Amino acid sequence: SMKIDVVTIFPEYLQPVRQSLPGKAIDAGLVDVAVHDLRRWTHDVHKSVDDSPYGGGPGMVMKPTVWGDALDEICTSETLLVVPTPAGYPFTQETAWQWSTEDHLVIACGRYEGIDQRVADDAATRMRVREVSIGDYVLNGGEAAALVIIEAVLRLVPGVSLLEGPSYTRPPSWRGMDVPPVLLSGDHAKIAAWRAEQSRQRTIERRPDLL
Amino acid sequence: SMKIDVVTIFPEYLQPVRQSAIDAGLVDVAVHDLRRWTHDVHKSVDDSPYGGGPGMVMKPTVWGDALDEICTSETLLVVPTPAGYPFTQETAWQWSTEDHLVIACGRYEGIDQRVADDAATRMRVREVSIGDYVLNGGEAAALVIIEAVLRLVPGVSLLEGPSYTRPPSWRGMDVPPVLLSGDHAKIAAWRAEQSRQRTIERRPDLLGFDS
Ligand SMILES: OB(O)c1ccc2cc[nH]c2c1
Ligand SMILES: OB(O)c1ccc2cc[nH]c2c1
Repeated sequence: SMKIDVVTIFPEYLQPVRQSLPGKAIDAGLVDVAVHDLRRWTHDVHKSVDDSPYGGGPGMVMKPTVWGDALDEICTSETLLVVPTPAGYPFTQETAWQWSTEDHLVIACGRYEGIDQRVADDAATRMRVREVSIGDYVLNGGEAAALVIIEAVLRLVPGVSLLEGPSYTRPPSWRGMDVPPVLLSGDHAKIAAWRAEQSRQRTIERRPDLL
Repeated sequence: SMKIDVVTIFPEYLQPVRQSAIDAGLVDVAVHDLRRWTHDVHKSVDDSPYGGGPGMVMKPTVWGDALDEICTSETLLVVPTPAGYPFTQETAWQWSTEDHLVIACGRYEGIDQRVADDAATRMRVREVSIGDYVLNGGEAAALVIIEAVLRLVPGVSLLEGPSYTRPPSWRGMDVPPVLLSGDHAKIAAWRAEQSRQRTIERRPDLLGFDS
């Protein structure tokens, strides 16, 4: 039902998620995740994936000729091409819900100072392209962002406001701290009102932006 | 010199962290199986929630014993959660000069709140969200935090605009001519404008605008 292809110079980084897929979902053909080494599409004996930036500056830029060949082979007209980058649109739960009904995601993982912009611009003339940031911080490359996106999207695939407040379980008293007595009261309308107020307080303290 | 301890019921999920820094040896990262601290033959770590609700909650008893052994009063205890304070670049800079991080990874519907409250009587505790989306547990968040922090350890605003490298013409698409001009002032000005242009389109909040 959904195919995900990931392209990276560090394919071992994605082995965790591959193994973590439920066997029943793979057997039922609901999901398939494949990982590809970008160096398969290099042109030279030194397997070069990067080169110096035009206009000067620090670091290196990933080569358009290598990426163009990789995406030509892996993508089709139905592909949603996902490019993690700290300069992207924000990736949120709404994004995850939208992508959860797609037939084919391809995730292009960059390194160094990113991928030559002509790769995305060319791809966008024949498929849908989405440059996205998973948060306001800088990573070394796109692989950890790909793990986050794969997890958040696939858990919404059929088969595979305010902040939530505190949770409790047994025992009822632990290291001098008792579970809030209202949760043991059997008054379920009161419990719901108590949880709402805990959620309001936590949102004011930790995420005033949400209000 | 930093030490990072990660506690989880899925230690195998943390092996992408062998993308080193660790090789250099200024940082040490160790992964611990929470089930090591259980006592029953079935190694139970979870129980149904007080007050009702779907799912299960991780028991405080097992976590308390694990953290007793791993943490000291100097530890910064990090707890990934969708209900946390935001983890940002500023957070990453702050944590980059810490001697000891311990990252407690939850599963199910999270960890009994008394674990963090008890720990806070002895050490500094930080509940944090890496972004506005829901994962299946804290492990992918741990990987994101480790990468954002370690790249800042000594010895290791606006959005970045587009980058380019050779060849100067590819598939009929040209690198912006100013980047080939060798005029540092004109290049700096073009780049500044591309960045502010990308920021208003993708992240207007960074410049104090709606949405
Ligand atoms: O911070 B991140 O979202 C991110 C994503 C992709 C690349 C490529 C090179 N650095 C990157 C950082
Ligand atoms: O979305 B996340 O930031 C996150 C973090 C921890 C847990 C534990 C259970 N679900 C979780 C989700």
